[PDB]
Parts: sequence; C-alpha cells; structure tokens
Amino acid sequence: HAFFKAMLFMCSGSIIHSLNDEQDIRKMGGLFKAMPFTTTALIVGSLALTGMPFLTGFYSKDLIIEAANTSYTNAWALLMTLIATSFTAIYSTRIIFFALLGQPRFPTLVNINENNPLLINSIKRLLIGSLFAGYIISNNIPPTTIPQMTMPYYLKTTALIVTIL
Amino acid sequence: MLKYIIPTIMLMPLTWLSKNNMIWVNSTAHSLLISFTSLLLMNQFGDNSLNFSLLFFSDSLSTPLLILTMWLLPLMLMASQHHLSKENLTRKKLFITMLISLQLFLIMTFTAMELILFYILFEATLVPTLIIITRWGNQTERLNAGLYFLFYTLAGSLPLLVALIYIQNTVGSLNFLMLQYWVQPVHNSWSNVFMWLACMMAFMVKMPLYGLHLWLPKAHVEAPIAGSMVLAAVLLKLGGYGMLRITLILNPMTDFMAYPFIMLSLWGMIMTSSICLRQTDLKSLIAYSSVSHMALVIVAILIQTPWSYMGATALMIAHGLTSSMLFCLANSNYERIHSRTMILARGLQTLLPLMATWWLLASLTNLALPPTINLIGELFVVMSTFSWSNITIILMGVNMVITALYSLYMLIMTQRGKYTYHINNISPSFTRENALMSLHILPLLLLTLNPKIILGPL
Amino acid sequence: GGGAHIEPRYRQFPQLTRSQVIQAEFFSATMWFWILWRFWHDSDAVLGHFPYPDPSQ
Amino acid sequence: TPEEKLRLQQLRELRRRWLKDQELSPREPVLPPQRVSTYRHSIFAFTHVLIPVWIIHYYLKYHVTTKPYTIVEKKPRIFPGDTILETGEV
Amino acid sequence: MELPDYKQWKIEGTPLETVQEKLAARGLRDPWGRNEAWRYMGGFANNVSFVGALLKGFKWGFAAFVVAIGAEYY
Amino acid sequence: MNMFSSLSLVTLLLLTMPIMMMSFNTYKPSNYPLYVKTAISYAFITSMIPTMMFIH
Amino acid sequence: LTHQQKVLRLYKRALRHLESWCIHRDKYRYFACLLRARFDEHKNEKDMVKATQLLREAEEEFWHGQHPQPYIFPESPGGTSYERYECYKVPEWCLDDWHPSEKAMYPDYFAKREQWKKLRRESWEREVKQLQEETPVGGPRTEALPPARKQGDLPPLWWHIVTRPRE
Amino acid sequence: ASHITKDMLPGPYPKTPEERAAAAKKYNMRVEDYEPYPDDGTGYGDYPKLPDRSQQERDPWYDWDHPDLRLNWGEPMHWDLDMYIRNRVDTSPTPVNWNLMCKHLFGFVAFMLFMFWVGETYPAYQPVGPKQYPYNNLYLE
Amino acid sequence: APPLTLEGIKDRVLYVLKLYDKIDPEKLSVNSHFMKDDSLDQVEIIMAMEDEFGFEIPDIDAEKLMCPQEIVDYIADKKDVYE
Amino acid sequence: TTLDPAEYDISSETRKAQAERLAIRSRLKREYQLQYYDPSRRGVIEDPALVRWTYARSANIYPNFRPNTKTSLLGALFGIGPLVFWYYVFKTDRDRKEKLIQEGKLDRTFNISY
Repeated sequence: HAFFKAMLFMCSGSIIHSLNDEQDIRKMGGLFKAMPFTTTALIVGSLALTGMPFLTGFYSKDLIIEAANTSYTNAWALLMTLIATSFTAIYSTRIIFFALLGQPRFPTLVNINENNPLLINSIKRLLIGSLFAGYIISNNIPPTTIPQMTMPYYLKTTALIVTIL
Repeated sequence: MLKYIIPTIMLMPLTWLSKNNMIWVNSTAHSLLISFTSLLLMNQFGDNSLNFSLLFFSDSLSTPLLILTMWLLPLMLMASQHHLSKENLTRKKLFITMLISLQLFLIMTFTAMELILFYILFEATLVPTLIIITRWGNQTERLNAGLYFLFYTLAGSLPLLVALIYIQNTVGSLNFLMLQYWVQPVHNSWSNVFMWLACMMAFMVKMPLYGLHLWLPKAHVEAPIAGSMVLAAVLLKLGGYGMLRITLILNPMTDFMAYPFIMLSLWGMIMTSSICLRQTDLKSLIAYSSVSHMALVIVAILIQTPWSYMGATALMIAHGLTSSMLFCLANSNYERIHSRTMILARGLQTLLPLMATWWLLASLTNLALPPTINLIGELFVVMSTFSWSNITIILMGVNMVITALYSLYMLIMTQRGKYTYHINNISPSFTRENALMSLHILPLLLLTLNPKIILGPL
Repeated sequence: GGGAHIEPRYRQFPQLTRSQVIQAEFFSATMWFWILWRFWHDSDAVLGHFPYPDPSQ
Repeated sequence: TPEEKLRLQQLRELRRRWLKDQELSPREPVLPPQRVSTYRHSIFAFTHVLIPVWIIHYYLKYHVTTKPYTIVEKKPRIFPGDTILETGEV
Repeated sequence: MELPDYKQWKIEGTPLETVQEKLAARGLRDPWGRNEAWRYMGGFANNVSFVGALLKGFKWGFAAFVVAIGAEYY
Repeated sequence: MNMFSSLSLVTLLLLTMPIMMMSFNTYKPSNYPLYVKTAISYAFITSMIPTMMFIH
Repeated sequence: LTHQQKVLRLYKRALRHLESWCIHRDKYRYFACLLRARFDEHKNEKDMVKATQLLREAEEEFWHGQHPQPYIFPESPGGTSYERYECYKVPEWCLDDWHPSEKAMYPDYFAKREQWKKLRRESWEREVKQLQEETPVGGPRTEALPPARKQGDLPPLWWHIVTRPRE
Repeated sequence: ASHITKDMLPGPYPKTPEERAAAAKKYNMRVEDYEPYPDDGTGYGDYPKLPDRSQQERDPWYDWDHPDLRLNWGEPMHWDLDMYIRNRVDTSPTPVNWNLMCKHLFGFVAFMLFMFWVGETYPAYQPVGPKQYPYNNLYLE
Repeated sequence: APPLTLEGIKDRVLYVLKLYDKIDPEKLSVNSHFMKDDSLDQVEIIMAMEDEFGFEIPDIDAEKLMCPQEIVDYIADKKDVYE
Repeated sequence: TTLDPAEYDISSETRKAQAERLAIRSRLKREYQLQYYDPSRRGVIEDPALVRWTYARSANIYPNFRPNTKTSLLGALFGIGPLVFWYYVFKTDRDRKEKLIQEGKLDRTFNISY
C-alpha cells in the first residue's frame, strides 16, 4: 500500500500546480488537454484502487477477503467489509468521470506545463517498482501459515463482480 | 561546605567598593569561579553516606541538589540589567547585595546537618525576597501581595518549633539525622494525630496545594523588574525538600490519614491546569502551570516505597530549569511591549525569527520528548501509584493531556498577521536577550546524556 | 519571466512537446504486457474441489 | 459614484508609483560583497560513506571480547543432517 | 496576447448549444451564448472515450501476448 | 556475520551527516536539496545488502 | 442596507449557488435565463410589501437547499490556501534596524527610502489643516477631500499609499 | 494612568444612562441594545455595569468585514463583549439541530444484537430446529 | 511563474462588450458608463467575469462599476500589476 | 446546535431614526486613524477597551461579589462535591485490595518489581 498514494498525491499535485489555484473537482475538463503522461499514470493507480484484478496489490488484497471464508466473525462483518470493495472502486472513476472525461472547462490563460525531468525521474522510478511490488516480494518468502485452498461455488470471487457494478 | 560560604561572602565587600559601570562585569566574573569549586569537592562516593566535616554539613549525600542552587546568581544579573539602570549607583548596588545574600543562607541550607539549624535557615529567607517586592517592582497592589507573601509561610511554620523542641526534650537530640537510629513507632491516638499534623502542614505552605495557594499568583503576577527575583522564587518553591529529610523517619507508620492529602492534591492537580486556559496574563500563565506538575511530586513522597523516590528526585529540577527558562521568555518581550498581557502580542514570529527556535524547544519540554529529564521521572510516578491501585493512572494521565493543549495554547499565539501597531518593538533580539536565553537547555539535555547523577539514594 | 518553453494560451489547445508522449506510450504497453501473467500462467483457484462430501458409508 | 472620481486617480499615481518605486534593482544590487573565494565521485562520496565504515566495525570487534553478550544469532533450522555435523537425516 | 478576437468562434456546431434552441418555445433568446461556448467547440470536442479509453483506445491493451507465445515448444 | 547488522548501523549513522554539516563547519556550496538527495542515494544499496543474508 | 439593493445581494448569489451543483457549463448556462423568467415576474412596481413578499418567499428555497459545499474561489474569505502566502507575509517596515554591512546591498533603494518620508514628514500642515475643517463635529466615515482641494498626498499617506503588495 | 471610569463599578442601576456613554462607550446614548443593563443577573460575581456580556455574541469569526479590520484581527477600538473563547469558534451552517448521528450510530445497535450470534461458514442456515447439529455427538464406530 | 501586465485586462473588458450579444461591438471601448446600454445590468455585466475572473465580486464593486474603466482601475490594485 | 442563528429579520420601516450607530464608532475610527497615522509614534496605542477588560475581569469581581444568594453558594456542588466522591471511591479502594493481600494470595511469585 505504501507505493500508492505518495505517487497519487504527487501525480495529482502536478495537476493542481498546472492551474496553480483551484484544487477543486469542479472546472477540470477532459484528460487530453495536451496531457499524455500523467493521465497514463493515474489509470495505473485508479484501476489498482478498484480492488486489484491482477494489479500491484493483488497478492495481498485477494488473499485476505478470500481468507474471510473460514472465520468466526460477527457475520455482520462480512456483511460490512465486502460492500466497501465497491465503494473503493467508485472512488476510481470519480476523478476519471469529472476531471478526465468531459468537455474542457476551467478559467482561461491556460498555462499548463509538464516538462521537467526532475518530476519525470520520480514517476518513472515508482511505477517500475510499483507494478512489481507484490510480485517480487511475495515471489520469494519463507512461508509462515496455512492457506485456505477451498473457495466453493457462489462463494469464491464475486467481490470482483462487486467492483464491476 | 568547608569553604563555599567563605569565598562568596567576600564577594559582598566588592559591590560598593568598586568603580562605576565596571560593577556588572566584575560581579559576573568572580561568580563563575565558585561553580567549579562546587563541582569538584562534591560528587564523591557514596555508600551511606558522606558525613562531611562536623555539626554544620552532611554534604548533601543522598540528593546532591546544590549545583542548581549556584547557576542562578551568575544568570540573573545579566537578566536584571534590562530595566534597572535608571537609579543612583549606591541604590542599585544594594539591589545587587541582597540577592547575593539570598544565596548564602541557601548555601548553608539544603545541607544543614541538623534540624534546629534547619528551621532558622528555613526561615532565614523571606527577608530579602520581601524587600524586592516592595521597592523596584511594578505598578500598584504590591503591598497586599507582600502581606499575602507573609502571613501564610510564617503562619504554618511556627508549630515546627512546637514540634521539634517537643522531640528534642523527649527522645535524644535532633542535631544529628544519623543519630536517628532509635526511632519509636507512633500509634493512632488523639494526641499523635496533631503531632504528625504540625510536622507536615508547614511544608504544604511552600509547595502549594489546591488550598492556601492564592498568594502564589500574586508574587509571580506582581513581580520585580523583569523576572529578577522571580527566577529565585522558582527555587524558593521547590526548596521545600525537607519532607524528604523528616517524614522518612519520625512517625513513618501513620498512613491511615494520608488519604486527604492524596486526594486533595489529585483532583486539585487536574483542576488548576484548566484554571488558566482563560487567563489573560503571561506571568500568570506559567504560574498556574507551575502549580500542577509541582503538585505531582507530593503523592510520590507520602506514598513511600522507591521507584517513587527515583523520579521525585528528578522532578524537582524538572520545571526548576524549565519554568525558570519560561520566565526568561516572559522577562523578554516586555522591554519592547510594556504590558505583560498576552493578547496584545499578535503578529510575532516574523520580527523575531531567531528566538522563535527557543519558543519551540522550551514548550517541547512540557510535552517533554521522552528522552529528556522530564518524562524520565514522570514514568516512575506512573510506576509507583499504579501499584497503589488501578484508578490512579486516569487523573494523572489527563494532566499529561491538558498541558499538551495548555503549552501549545501559548505557541500558536505567536503566529498572527499584520500586527496593527508597533512602531516600537524594533530590536531584533540583541546579545543579552539570547545568550541569557541559552545555558538552560544547554545543561538540561547535557544531563540527559548520562542521567546517573540525578538519582537519590533511593 | 525568464523562459518561453511552453506558450500561454486562450483556449486554443496549446500543443505538447511531442517527446513526453513517447514515454507515455511505452508504459501503456508494459502494463498490458503484464496481462500475460494474469492468466498465463495463473488461474482463479488452482486448488481442486470437494464433491459435496457425502459418502460416509 | 461621482465622489471617488478624484480618488484612485492620484492613488494610482501614488500606490503604483510606489510600486514603480518598489520595482527597483540597480544593476542587480548585490555587492555581494567581499570576498572570493559528476565525474568525481572521488571524495564527495568517499568522505560521505567510505570513511565511517572502519570506525564502527572497530567498535564491534572491540565489543564482543568485552561484553559477555555479543551477537545472539539463533539456531540452525536444518531439516537433513549435513557435513557441518557428522550424521545425516533421511 | 491578442488571441480572443471577436467574431472568431461564432457558434456553428456545438450540440451543447442546442439548449439555446430549446428555449425557442419561451424566447429569451439572443444574449448570450459565447460564454459557455468559449472552449467547447473546435478541437475541444476531442472527447476522450469510454472503458476503451481507460484501456487507452485498445492501442496497447493486447499487443505483445501473441508475439511472446511462443517458441521452444520443443 | 558481524557485517549482517554492521551495515545497518552505517545506515543508521549517515543520516546525521547533513545535520553535522548544518553547523557551518566548512559546509558545501549550498545546493542542499541536491546534497540531501545524494545522501539518500548511497544508503539504498547499503540497505539492500543484509536483506539477502536474512532470507538465506 | 436598503430594500431595493437587498434584491441585488441575493441575485448574484442565486446563480452563484447553482453552478456548484451543475456538471456541464451549458447545463448551468441554460438555467440562467430559465431562472431569469422567475425574476421577470414583477418587473417594475412599488416598493411596498408586494416587493417584500417577493422577498419574503425568497427566504425559503434560497436558504432551503443552499450550496452543498460550493465553489469558493480559493483566494477569498473562506476557501483553502486563502492566506497561504504567510512565510513571506510582507513585513513592511521591518527595515529600521540594520547595523550596516547588512545595509550594504540596495544602495539606491535606501537613498529613495528616506526620500518618500518627507512627503509624510510634511503633510500635517496640509492634512491636519483640513482634518479639523472637513469633519463637521464627529460625523461619518472620515476620508478627506480625495484631492485635498490642492494636492491629495495621500490623504492616507503612507501606510495605505504604500500598502502591502501580494505575491 | 487612567483613573476616570478605569473599570466597572457596583451597578447596574446607578443612573445606568449616565454609564453609557459618559465613558466606556458600549452604548451610544443608552439605547443601542448594549446599555449596561445586561448584568446577566448580578448578586453573583458576574459583571456589574461591566462593558462585557450579553451583547450580540457567539462569534467574532474573521468575516469579510472591510469597513475597518473589525472582525477579529486588526483592533476595532472599543467593542469588547466577550473574549478568550472565540479565536476558535463559529456561526450557523445550513442544516439544523437534528441529532441524526445517534440514529446513525444506531445502525450497529441493531447489529449489536447480531454480535451474540455465531459466524460459521458451512453449511447454510436452515434455522427451523436442532437439525443443524453443531458439535460432536457420537464416537468413531 | 507567468507574470502579468496592464495589456491583458485591456483586452478582456473590451472583449466582453462583444461577447454579450445584447451589447453590439459598436459602443465606446473603455468608458460607455452602461446607462446608455436595475438588476441584470449591474450584476449580469459582471457575472461573466464571475465565470472568468471570479474573485467573488464584493459589495462595493457594484456602485463603482458604472464607469467601465473604473472597473479596470482597481483590479491592477488588487491583482498587483506591473510598475 | 448553537445556533439557528437568525441571520434575517424584517425592516421597512422599523425605527427610521435608529441609524448612524456607526457615527459612534466612525468618530472613534477617525480618532483611531489620526492616532495611527503620525510621523513619529514609536509605541503601542493605549486601547482602553483592553484596559477596561482584564482589570474588570481579573480584579473588581470580589468587590462586586456578595454571598446574598445561594446560586453564589452554588459552588459547593462543584468544588467539594466530587472531592468527597474520589475519596468515596478510594476509601472503598485499597482495603478490598488489602484484604485479598492479607488473607489469601493472588499475585505472581516473581513480583520483585513493583
């Protein structure tokens, strides 16, 4: 998880500095107002934030909500934790649908700028390590506990379908 | 003290004997030379005990306590020169001699070897401090506060002579604390209750309680010129250590009536902290802080059984440096704004950026940053009274939470904008303002390196 | 003030520098190169399952 | 409103004139005054990292022989029996 | 500097500007439309797309899986 | 085996070096965001080494 | 405040509260003239309760459902980063005490600094000559004559005439 | 050295019109809704004539407030009503009193009874009787 | 980082004369005084700069804004324009 | 909660002569700015609103005070009230713990600290 938002606040920080004073989801526009790269950087992060189909934190998010199969909970807990997986997913497109999708609208003197290799060094260093985060560390680890290894009919991967809707 | 009072009394025929304005640079110069002699012959070992020479000194063996007594006189002369230089030279030199005379009785005190020499030295003060409040103070309502500065300490201390001579004629002689080996026990009676009562109540006059403490925000509120004897009044309040001397023996087993001194100093502890978040005075702001975590040490002593003497040794010097340093902050920012009211100080942090670091680390000694000399002793007060019962952590922990707000309530008052006023207050923190502001944390965190010397018997 | 590397605009869509878009294009592919190991080779449950475990007799 | 007409005409001739005054930098007015005064990667890192290596390792070799508890490294965690021992395990 | 000249945009396409035609049953009508139709039209109808645009146009979503698989394979 | 944790103590020491050079004791021509970034830059490979010895 | 201009204080914020809720630009723009027809109910009439009952029912449906976290225009009385530039904060006249070799830099700036002071050093033969005259006894807002009848210098000289610029 | 009406006095009916404003101008001519009648209720140790309380209150809140500085920062001359509680406090928002948060916290108060139940995964409920059979009854054979 | 001078506002105040379709581009440029062209002609004439500039337009900005160059005058005092 | 706060009322034409209450303060504001603008002040303004504030708050409340009402004797329900109650807690404490420490044992045997 530590990879995620230090990228994301910084990736969104270049957007706010580009306009230099609104920091609102109001008055943003579409994605492609000569903005190729940082829009590509967000959809790496936002799709991971939907609930990890095979992205960065797949080997941690999936092995826990499917470890909630064998439990002794309130049973109000599984009726409360799994619903927020959708509520996590709708956080993603909210900045797509309001800052990256519609017609261009924000006040004039469009003084955008994305050319600084100081920032380019930071973003490129993260996403190389970000995508290979859960896939190199967990690839080589001494095991500690016993996995679930049983995920039956109508009980196995429907939290991914919760993200789809 | 073989020859510690002996060199410092020779400093007295040097003030009016000297020349003109040389008297400040001469008086500070000699004064620091005694500070090595204090360090040298003391701090010896050390296993029960160092009876020093004779019937006038027991060398402060169990608690050193005496190094802090000797910083202040080469520390306040640089502070008192802020607003003093308006009078005749013979009148200003008298104000120098009376503060030096204050140290000499307190040099013989804190060691004192005895008890009949203790009380005459326990009352040897209050003569020079009272004169400082009368002449060269601040505006009016001084004289009633001078009377409230009397008539409490003298009111409670007189039954000690009723107590001590009643011990001297009964069982042996109280010249020697070390000839106190035979001590008869004290049973519950209707005569022995008062025997313990007069033995204790006079020591509650100086380190305050939730009762009888109205005089304490008078001398600190109506105070001399710029915190001059107010720094000495810090040691005057913490210097009621003698309960450690007395009630360690000499009716120890009366704890059945300990409870109304435990309880009153405990709900009054949490109360007097919050009794100043709506105060409108700077010199009263540190004063009510100086009640609360000075009232912390009392339940560390009446509750016996060490892991309580450990921290209580260190908690006397805890605010003793800190509140002395806070008064140095409050003695400053008054030669430039001639009213001590805190609300008028909006729009700071920009004119004086250099002392703004000193506001940070000073108030960082109330949050107190656990590798310091402050939260190293307050954890042992936790370590004692939790063994008493499980409830005691509650009221004592909120004291660590109220002063978290109450310290940062002062820091945020420095940060404001456009300042509305102040064609005066130009002076960008001259050499006297910041060199005197040093030498407080500079030994304090230094003592946090190897804090072995700050430990009782214990 | 000092530099005119990117021009001011009045909503005329000021163009890009046409070199950031290459690096923008490259890391849109190596993230979907990683659609290889999503299924190939990785399944939803490489475990096996239970035949509603009845036959106690 | 016709009252403030003479207002803000002389104020622009005073405030912006003060800002015309405030815009003032005569030939980059730093004196400084007196006085004066990549590939190497030779001593900028060698003073940084390469020097404190030997000091702290000396502080550990002179530490184990003095303190009776040095490094307290744990057990072997060995499933067979190997050449460091004499026996083997199936 | 002198880029916003008048008689420049002169609303011609802009299906967003059909709401100014919608008020013809009431009548308001002329003044004005150029404020909200400042930067809607032109190349400002680029209009980045649906789920395909978060796949980035299917331009690189499925490129190199068929080229990597595969040889040897005996 | 002694260098398992010795490189950790080196990592736990060079952070003080931008603080020791704050006392204006022949300090670098300022470039202080650059100098700090270089100071972090060499600690990472130092931090990378004993992770390999732990997993063995 | 008067009854006629009480309409104006609501009229600007009636539409300003709406663009908080909109998603497009034309969607907000279509409701500008659409809300204008409600304002065109009573065009010009008397100033009595008939004009107040148009405002007495403007109590509801204006405060009722008002601006669910609206746009704030961040340089404002509210809004984020409204007074963020405070590390500088323009300390005008912090430059009295210098003890030079610190006043070495900006030579011509200090030579002009003492120059402007004579405009403030000599104004009370003119400004206070009219300050006793322009105020009748103790009356209203006390700006002077905005030309001061010969030369207005400033009247508000110089802390307002050299007031703090923003950056 | 200001001695004439240096503070308040034993009011509030010692010719209260001659209080404001012969000095301490909290009211203009003793009819401004701020004449020194508002000695709350006296007898206590409250404020006397006291150029003090129940004047219009609950916020100095740093408003737009341009005719002077006059809000909280920049010293209007003499309008003191109450202080030391307001540098951190505000006026009324759009919603009103309704304590729905206790009803919002009551959402688990229904499920607080659900905390008594158990959470075994398999099999399904079938909550009709003791045919669910949780624990071990019989032996091996 | 981009600065600003006097010439930007001399474009925009003159431009919105022609942007508003009620006002033809044949009026006076900087001083039309707006009475020769109660609500929605002292607020709507600056409701467009509520969209473009939009620094909340305080209550004293209405009674000054008759003279259309006196609109432009105080913005340079607010926006801190050059020299 | 705190408050409604009644930011709107009626007018037209309630109390036509009530206006120019700003004439009280603008005369002081003219007295303020004339004191504020001068070529040599070098000091703070006297500002007697703060002079009359603290001194009529910190002092001059005990000359105001009389115990002629029981709502001034109402502080007995706040000062000495819980102060008995903590001891009413604590006197029940420390003896029930002691009886289990005197009669019977419950502690661990390695309780050297303490």
